[PDB]
Amino acid sequence: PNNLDSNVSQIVLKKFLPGFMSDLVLAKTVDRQLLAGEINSSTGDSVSFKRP
Amino acid sequence: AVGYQLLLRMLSDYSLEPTPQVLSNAQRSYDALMTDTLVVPSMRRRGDFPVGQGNKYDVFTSDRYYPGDL
Repeated sequence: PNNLDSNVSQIVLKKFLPGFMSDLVLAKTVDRQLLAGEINSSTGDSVSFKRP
Repeated sequence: AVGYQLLLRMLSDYSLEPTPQVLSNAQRSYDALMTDTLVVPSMRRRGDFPVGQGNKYDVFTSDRYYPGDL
């Protein structure tokens, strides 16, 4: 019998199989301009807004 | 220190008056006790003081000025 399994090599290709994903909805709908850049950890840990 | 302070606050109960050597010993002991609690607080930056441009700050992270307090 021929035993020539040492004439080849085991190869793992440089290709990635696709993965799973989610959806981003809530972050896009809620308003961001009101709080944008108004609180800084250096200045404090709380900010307040006035009611009508 | 505690004993001498108590003695000073307690002698008048027995109608007695202190003596100069006792007073000097009490003062020295009180100074020795007080030198442990010393803190000497340091004065932080004003909070409106600019940070030098050589500190390589970030424009959008509000690092151009010192945090001040809190």
